[PDB]
Amino acid sequence: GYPSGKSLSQIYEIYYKAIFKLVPEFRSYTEPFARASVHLYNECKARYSTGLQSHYLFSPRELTRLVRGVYTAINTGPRQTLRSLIRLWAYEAWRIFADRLVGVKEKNSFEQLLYETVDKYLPNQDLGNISSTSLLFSGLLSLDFKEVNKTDLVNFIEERFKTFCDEELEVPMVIHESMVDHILRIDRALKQVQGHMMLIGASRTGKTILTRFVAWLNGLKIVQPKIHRHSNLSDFDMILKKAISDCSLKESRTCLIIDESNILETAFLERMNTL
Amino acid sequence: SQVANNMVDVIPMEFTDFTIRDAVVNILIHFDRNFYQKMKVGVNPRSPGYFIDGLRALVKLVTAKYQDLQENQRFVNVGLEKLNESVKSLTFEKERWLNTTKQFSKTSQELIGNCIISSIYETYFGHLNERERADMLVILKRLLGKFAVKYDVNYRFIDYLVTLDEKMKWLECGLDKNDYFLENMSIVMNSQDAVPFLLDPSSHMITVISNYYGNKTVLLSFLEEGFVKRLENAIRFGSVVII
Amino acid sequence: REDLIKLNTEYKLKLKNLEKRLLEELNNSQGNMLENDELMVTLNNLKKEAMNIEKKLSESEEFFPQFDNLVEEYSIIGKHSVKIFSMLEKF
Repeated sequence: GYPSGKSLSQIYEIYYKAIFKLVPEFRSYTEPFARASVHLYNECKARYSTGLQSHYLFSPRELTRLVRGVYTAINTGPRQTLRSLIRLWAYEAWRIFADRLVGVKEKNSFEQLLYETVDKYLPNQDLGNISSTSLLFSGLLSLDFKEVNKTDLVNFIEERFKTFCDEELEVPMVIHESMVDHILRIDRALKQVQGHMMLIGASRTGKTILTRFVAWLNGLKIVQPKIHRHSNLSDFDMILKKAISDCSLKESRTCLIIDESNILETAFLERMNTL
Repeated sequence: SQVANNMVDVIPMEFTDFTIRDAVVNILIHFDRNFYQKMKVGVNPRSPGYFIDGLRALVKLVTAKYQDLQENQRFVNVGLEKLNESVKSLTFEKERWLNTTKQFSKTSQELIGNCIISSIYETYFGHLNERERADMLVILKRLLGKFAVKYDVNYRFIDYLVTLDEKMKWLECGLDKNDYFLENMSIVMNSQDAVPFLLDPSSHMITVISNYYGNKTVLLSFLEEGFVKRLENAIRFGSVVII
Repeated sequence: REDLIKLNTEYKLKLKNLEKRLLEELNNSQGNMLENDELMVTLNNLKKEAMNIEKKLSESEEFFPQFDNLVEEYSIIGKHSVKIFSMLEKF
């Protein structure tokens, strides 16, 4: 089974210990971070259960996700203040535990929880608005992964979307508060070694367009399976095989957008699993 | 609201009672919020779409109506200069025609809120029942009542967007007499920024649209073999297609 | 009921049809004899037509609230008939 909640606290201390070799000025902060991460985990697991939503399923893999998500930000970021690191930690905490959260009652519940945790383990008055909308971290504007300015980001997206609008398919849209937060979310996903993000967007939200965009910013070939009523598994197999052979033997760097419509049978989805 | 605002950024409008742009956007939100709340059942599967297309209908409809209001206002101003040149016994009644000139300001007051209803009919109503449409209309009218936009109290969607020449043309093909079936046909034709989905058990509609486009009418079905190619031929040379 | 909304739109289309007829002849028969007078006796007939609209708008404000008074009784009839059709449909 799972370990302790006190072994988990201890195990991730050693995880933070290793990554705080890169910020030696906060070597004394590894334990309350490890205790906070585990607290956040224990609480998310408790507050958001499979009784509300099926995908509400937490495990120490989240912890490992968070701890590594923290390192990668440090290893490629500006030399860090304590106010930086907790916000750096808080960003990952949001992306790991709360992106999956539906609706708003539960989403606000986590905002309060995150606040409750910092106050209990890392007591500072230097924190700001910890809501995801207010902490925006990016490597689009800086060479180092750093917290960016809301005004600086919106304008950067605006100049790049027109370009993407001109260079690629011509579709005009309104760039808005939700969309900036989401652009960074896809960006982090498409940056990590294994990058798999599934977007749950109703329809016309723009989820398919943003994906094409952020992929273009990251310099990814956007492959979209050309399926139809009279498409066989063999067709999809071919679409997949090529995209695989190009990725290794041509070093292509493709982004495969699969819509729910594209999965025509059981096997199609099984192929996606094996991948 | 962020999205609505940038879509109505273009400003045909003129001062009203109370902001004017701020009011319009707040109505549409409060209508979309009321539409899904009353009509749709099931827990939060569906979200904003009609809203975008409802705004896009309004922009296309206000532009079409304000340019036609200013066109009729120009037709009575050109007749004002021609009667003043002449001045005899009957012509001074014609000059009096400030009742119409006075009437224009009241007509322009309501055109923004009249376009609100027309756009809502085209977008939200297409698939609603006789009673389902009327009842939403009331909720829209009382929303138009809360906000300081003026609407026509004696308003009729048919007469407002259908022209008597077209209304005749439709029936000539063989559209049914009913008000419901008129509104439906108006919804299909009037707005074509989007492909229309016609649902009718009796494929009496598949002939109506065939009579209207005649030779140009090429009929297909998603089930036939040659569908894949026959559509590529239909698209290349401007053929009007029903699937 | 049918002619109320029919002649509302028809007379207004004929008011726009006669305004066009007046402007066509005023520009053609300004150098000719006083023909415009032959359309002005049709414009004298329009004094019934312009005010026919006023006659019909006045009786509309009397007809509409009576139409809405008659919807209620038929609603009472109407609501039972669907429940009956529903039942016969269900067989």
